[PDB]
Amino acid sequence: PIVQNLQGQMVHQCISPRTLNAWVKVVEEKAFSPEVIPMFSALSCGATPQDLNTMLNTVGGHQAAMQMLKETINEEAAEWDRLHPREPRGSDIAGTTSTLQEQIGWMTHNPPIPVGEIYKRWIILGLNKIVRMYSPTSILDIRQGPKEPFRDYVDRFYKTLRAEQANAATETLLVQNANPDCKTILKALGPGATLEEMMTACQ
Amino acid sequence: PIVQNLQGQMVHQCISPRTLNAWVKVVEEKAFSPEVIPMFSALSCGATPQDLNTMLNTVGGHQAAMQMLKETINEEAAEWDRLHPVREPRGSDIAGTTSTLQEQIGWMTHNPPIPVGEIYKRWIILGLNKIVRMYSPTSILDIRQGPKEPFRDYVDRFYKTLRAEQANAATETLLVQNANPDCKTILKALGPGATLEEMMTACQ
Amino acid sequence: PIVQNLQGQMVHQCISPRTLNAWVKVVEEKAFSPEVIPMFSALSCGATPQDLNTMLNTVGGHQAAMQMLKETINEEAAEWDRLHPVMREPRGSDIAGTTSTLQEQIGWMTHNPPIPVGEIYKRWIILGLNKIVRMYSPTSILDIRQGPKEPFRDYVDRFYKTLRAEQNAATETLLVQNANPDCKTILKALGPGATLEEMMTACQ
Amino acid sequence: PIVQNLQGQMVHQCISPRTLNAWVKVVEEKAFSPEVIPMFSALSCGATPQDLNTMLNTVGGHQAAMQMLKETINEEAAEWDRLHPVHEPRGSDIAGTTSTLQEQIGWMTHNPPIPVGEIYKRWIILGLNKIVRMYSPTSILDIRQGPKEPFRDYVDRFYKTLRAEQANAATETLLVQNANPDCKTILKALGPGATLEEMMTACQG
Amino acid sequence: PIVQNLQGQMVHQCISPRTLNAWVKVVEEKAFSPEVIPMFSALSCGATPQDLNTMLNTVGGHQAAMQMLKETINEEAAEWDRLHPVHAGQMREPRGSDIAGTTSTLQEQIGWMTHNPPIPVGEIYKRWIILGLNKIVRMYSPTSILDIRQGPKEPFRDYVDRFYKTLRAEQANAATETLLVQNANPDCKTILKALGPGATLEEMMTACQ
Amino acid sequence: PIVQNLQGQMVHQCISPRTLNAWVKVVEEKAFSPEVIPMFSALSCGATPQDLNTMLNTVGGHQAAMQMLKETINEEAAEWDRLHPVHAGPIAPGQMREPRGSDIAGTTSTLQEQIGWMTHNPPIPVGEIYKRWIILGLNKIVRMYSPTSILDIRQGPKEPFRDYVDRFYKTLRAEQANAATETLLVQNANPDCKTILKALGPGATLEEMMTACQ
Ligand SMILES: NC(=O)c1cc(-c2cccnc2[C@H](Cc2cc(F)cc(F)c2)NC(=O)Cn2nc(C(F)(F)F)c3c2C(F)(F)[C@@H]2C[C@H]32)ccc1F
Ligand SMILES: NC(=O)c1cc(-c2cccnc2[C@H](Cc2cc(F)cc(F)c2)NC(=O)Cn2nc(C(F)(F)F)c3c2C(F)(F)[C@@H]2C[C@H]32)ccc1F
Ligand SMILES: NC(=O)c1cc(-c2cccnc2[C@H](Cc2cc(F)cc(F)c2)NC(=O)Cn2nc(C(F)(F)F)c3c2C(F)(F)[C@@H]2C[C@H]32)ccc1F
Ligand SMILES: NC(=O)c1cc(-c2cccnc2[C@H](Cc2cc(F)cc(F)c2)NC(=O)Cn2nc(C(F)(F)F)c3c2C(F)(F)[C@@H]2C[C@H]32)ccc1F
Ligand SMILES: NC(=O)c1cc(-c2cccnc2[C@H](Cc2cc(F)cc(F)c2)NC(=O)Cn2nc(C(F)(F)F)c3c2C(F)(F)[C@@H]2C[C@H]32)ccc1F
Ligand SMILES: NC(=O)c1cc(-c2cccnc2[C@H](Cc2cc(F)cc(F)c2)NC(=O)Cn2nc(C(F)(F)F)c3c2C(F)(F)[C@@H]2C[C@H]32)ccc1F
Repeated sequence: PIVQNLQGQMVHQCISPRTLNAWVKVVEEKAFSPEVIPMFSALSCGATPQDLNTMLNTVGGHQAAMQMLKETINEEAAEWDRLHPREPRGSDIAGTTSTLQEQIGWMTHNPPIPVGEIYKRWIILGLNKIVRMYSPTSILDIRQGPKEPFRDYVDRFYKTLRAEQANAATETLLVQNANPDCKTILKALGPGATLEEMMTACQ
Repeated sequence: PIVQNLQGQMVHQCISPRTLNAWVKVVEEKAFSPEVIPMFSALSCGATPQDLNTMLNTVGGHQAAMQMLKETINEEAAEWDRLHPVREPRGSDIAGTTSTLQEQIGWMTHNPPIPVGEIYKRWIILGLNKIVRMYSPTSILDIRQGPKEPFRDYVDRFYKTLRAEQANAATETLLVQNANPDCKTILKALGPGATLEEMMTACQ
Repeated sequence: PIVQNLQGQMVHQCISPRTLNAWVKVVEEKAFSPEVIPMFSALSCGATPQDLNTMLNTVGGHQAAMQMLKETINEEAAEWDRLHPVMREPRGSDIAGTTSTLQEQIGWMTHNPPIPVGEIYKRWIILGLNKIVRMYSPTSILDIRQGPKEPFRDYVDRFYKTLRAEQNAATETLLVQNANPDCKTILKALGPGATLEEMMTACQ
Repeated sequence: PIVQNLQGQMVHQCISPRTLNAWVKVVEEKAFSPEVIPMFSALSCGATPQDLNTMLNTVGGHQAAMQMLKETINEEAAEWDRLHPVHEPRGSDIAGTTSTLQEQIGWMTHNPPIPVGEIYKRWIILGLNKIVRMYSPTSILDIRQGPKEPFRDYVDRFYKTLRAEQANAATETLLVQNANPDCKTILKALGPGATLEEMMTACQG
Repeated sequence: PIVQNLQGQMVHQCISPRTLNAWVKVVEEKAFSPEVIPMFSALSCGATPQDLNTMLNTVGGHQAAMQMLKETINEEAAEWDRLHPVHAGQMREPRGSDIAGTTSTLQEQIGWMTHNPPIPVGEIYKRWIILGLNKIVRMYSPTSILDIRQGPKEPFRDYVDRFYKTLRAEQANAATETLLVQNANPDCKTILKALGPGATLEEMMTACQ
Repeated sequence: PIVQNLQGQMVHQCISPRTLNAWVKVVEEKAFSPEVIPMFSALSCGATPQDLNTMLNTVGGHQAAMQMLKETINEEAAEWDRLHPVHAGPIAPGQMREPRGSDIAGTTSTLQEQIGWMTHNPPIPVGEIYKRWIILGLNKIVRMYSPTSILDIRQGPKEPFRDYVDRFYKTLRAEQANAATETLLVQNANPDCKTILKALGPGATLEEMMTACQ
């Protein structure tokens, strides 16, 4: 990673072992749950492309999703080569034809060229694709059970939505696919009600 | 976040991995108990508005409450935009939706300082309080002492429940009104205007 | 807290997650055993009043003891308003943290002459916590007596443990008085005025 | 390791206990999976040859793999002596058998820097690549999708095995071949020059 | 504790939350096992007497041993008040109650330690605490070095493990060597005598295996 | 131990709690496997003779092994006295005194004396010299705790060649604490894998021998 010294000078700090193990464990547990994308963005704060490639390589398993991310990176890197015809190229930003010297030289410059933050965008885009492919249920099938507390139903509704679109139609659909015991109370509250009101009434 | 450099300067650091994992595991265990409101504000020390979003996004599950927090933030930002007509920040800039980290750091380091990180944290704590209310099913009214329960355990449930609902003398009269008659009479034995130390020591 | 800057100064730092989690685990384990008091002191080293309120809000359960601590604080604070009448001078609610900003709290702690509103607030909290240690220990030193075969070490351990919550030569008289008659005679064979080492070595 | 002081001056520091324990627990758990190479390279950032030997020694078990690594180290060291004769370090110096920590630090901090830490790590990673191919239970040519295996679960085993062999366009040509006849037909139907995204979307059933 | 500033000045710091829980968990486990002394001296590295009191007050249970430690402190402090009588631009002569932290402030404790003629009121107090802790290790010792005999099947290594384990809690010598050979089970004891004198523990554990 | 200050100065630091607990857990679990030796040297990186004794003392159990290390230290110490006799006469001004074996072992030396020796220029690394003696004794302890010998490591009926070479070099790792190890490795292979190794030929890499039997 690249952090600033006590002398206010951007230097290349080594990737911390706590961040390495944290990222591997996140994938081992959450396994592409929507919160893995923010956890990757935060654990890769100011990371050179070499560091991003190291974090992705330590991912144990899920190799199918990794090739899909690799293809997404390849597509985005080529698009960078078109919109921007020394200048960094898509291969330099992805860490394939760039040295750590070149990556640091691009990041610690005035004006800077954040080859690490650009690469993190490409990674987050492909990772967002992986969360949609991994979403087991569609929002059209999230329907409140007979004895399911309304909080638990909304817990599944907005998680499924956070993975699919990784909209007032969600408001109509949430009531439309709700238990009748609660659906009557939801119509009682009337249109345009705070989610706090809906869940307070169906308690 | 924006911390204190050795030279007294306000420099921007990365969010700690330990602080990330701590916040995630706190929701996994305490699960919107009242004890999460101080834990969030303590792990969000000097946080930029962007750093606050990152923390709330790493929350695993409970995605119902998180939408409730979104709507709370959207309501508080509209009151900010109303009470500040038309570079001073607006509510979208405070919540980090239409602001960059450069802009957020700018407002936080200016003299005079506009603490957009602390103003956003204020709204978040509001929505988090409304969440703790909801995760408290039993109202303060239904907390009554069973005759086979000590008075210490009854006041425990009374003030733990009120802790969520509050986010007063009538609350103390409800503490006496909802006691088992074995100790309730001993509460009227002490009379009004007494310390909880005496109110618990006597019935013990 | 307010730690010493490595430039020889005094700068405000954020409350460590390790410090918070250590305090939460102490209450979840020892649960107001007397050893909880010195652990709170060490974990609140140079803490601002705001940092102290955060350590108390994170306490899981025991809310009956917490409201008691609030009343103790509201007592010690009204006391400061009395015998201290009148950067602005700190009042009782300023030291407690209910009407003082973190900047004002830092101002008093880093002033010269320094107004230690952090250590003052810590004294008020420690007193009420001592009331909790005494209340959570209904067993008195008078009822502590040695059983038939209970080793002398097992009886002395319970003796000074109960005495530690209640907080002296009267403890030495009560220690021998409440021993079982088999060892009590051996202690008299040692003679009056004996060390605890000798009193336990004899009754081995 | 040779870190950078907060005053900018590169300085030597002791190996972190967490860095050591992490490396041991990596081999205790992943045990020479393909992801063991990048974890070693990350935890050995800026390490000295002495520090590299300490990491490889704390490995409990897998001694056959470790001796195989040792022989790979000697082979690469014999080449370094021929291609780069010391009129200057030699192979044993970079390996850490005839050099001191002061000599290593001197090479790693010099106007003309001889990075014996990264050179030794290069040889170690090569031998560690051999261990991953050896511990690889199956070849990429023996991975075939079952009639009841979802196309995703088969692609997972495919690229997991491929990361072991390859320490490549022919990998995509083999993926379609070793599939169940149902999804295999749909893949040829999607047309060559497709994305794994589309190849999996078309076989969700 | 009194640590070194990055500049190089002796400055005071808070007791580490990690060092605190380290000491409490050592008592909860080893429970005055012989290795409790070294852990205390290490965790109290450069600690003020106030910090030394904090460590000794956070121990869970064992309150009887604590009063015995307090008595051992009072004895060593009174002897300090004897060997160094208080005489009435430097620091005042510390009395034993100051070294223990009963009648001294943190500023005074730091003043003695951070002074050109250093008065280490932390290391002297730590010597008193170590002396009283060694007493507690003897009391918690269940068996004596004279009652440690090799069981008929018990291997020699297992016997020598218990021998020096108990001796480490007692002493806190060639007669211990003879006591080791002589308390062994008879077959091995004859082998030890068959080795003769001038035997390293490596040799007498190698032959009797 | 002795660390390197931000201002570029060899200063003294307190032994780390995490470093201590890690060393205790290593002995509690691995318990004198040959990988405990490098873990000790790394955890005792630049440690004073005082810190070295603090680590060895906190070892719970194995007190018989610890006494064997103690006696091995005394042997190396008297040897240090033989080749480095302490000379009489008052210590030259500005120079450190001459250390003896008990000084290096920490029995008759203060922390400031150890610090002055290590941070001097020329530096006398009493910590590293003591560590050498400690490692030499720990090496004997690994040889004693070695269950079997390298000459008795013999491959089972269907035991794969890899599982046999693991036990082979593991045991040799304790004994050493050579081309004859090649003959000793081939000789003990079960008759199945034994023939395949002989068919390969001499001067064959371990990768070749293992890939062959497979
Ligand atoms: N265009 C490219 O080639 C390319 C190259 C790298 C690059 C460079 C240096 C070092 N590391 C890498 C990447 C980083 C990475 C990326 C990603 F999107 C997902 C990941 F997990 C890891 N990692 C590998 O290349 C390892 N790897 N190897 C294989 C193989 F098929 F060969 F077995 C497979 C991977 C796998 F993980 F990427 C996919 C399972 C399939 C960066 C971006 C690029 F665009
Ligand atoms: N007005 C807005 O939109 C809005 C946008 C952000 C913003 C910007 C950039 C990056 N992150 C965010 C937020 C941060 C956040 C806030 C919060 F209060 C609770 C949280 F947990 C997380 N996070 C998401 O927007 C993700 N998200 N997405 C969905 C959806 F339903 F769409 F799937 C759901 C979330 C969910 F987590 F917030 C709630 C489950 C429902 C800030 C404040 C705003 F006002
Ligand atoms: N006079 C006051 O109010 C008062 C306010 C604070 C203050 C200010 C800012 C932030 N935090 C606080 C306190 C800190 C605290 C103190 C204490 F002694 C024990 C504790 F545990 C926590 N904590 C709360 O205010 C939360 N709180 N809320 C309720 C309620 F009844 F409302 F539900 C209950 C608490 C509860 F925990 F303190 C008691 C269960 C009852 C300081 C001192 C004061 F004098
Ligand atoms: N030219 C050499 O010999 C040589 C020497 C070292 C060297 C120097 C100082 C300190 N450490 C070492 C190595 C480091 C190491 C390397 C490696 F590739 C795998 C590892 F795990 C460890 N470690 C040992 O030598 C210990 N060791 N000992 C034996 C024995 F057979 F003797 F028991 C066995 C080992 C074993 F681990 F290497 C193999 C099981 C067989 C460096 C590179 C060289 F080229
Ligand atoms: N001569 C003294 O007075 C004296 C005073 C302290 C002192 C000062 C400030 C703060 N703390 C202390 C001591 C520190 C301590 C010492 C020790 F050796 C063992 C320990 F564990 C703790 N500890 C207490 O004061 C608490 N304490 N209280 C009682 C009581 F019986 F009164 F309830 C009991 C203790 C108990 F733990 F020490 C013994 C069980 C009995 C230092 C040394 C002195 F010489
Ligand atoms: N020549 C010496 O005496 C001698 C003294 C120390 C010394 C000095 C100060 C502080 N610590 C020590 C040593 C350090 C140590 C060494 C070692 F090799 C193994 C270890 F684990 C620990 N440790 C003890 O003295 C504790 N100790 N005590 C006994 C007893 F027998 F008395 F019970 C036993 C030990 C035991 F652990 F060393 C052996 C079980 C037997 C240094 C080197 C020397 F040469």
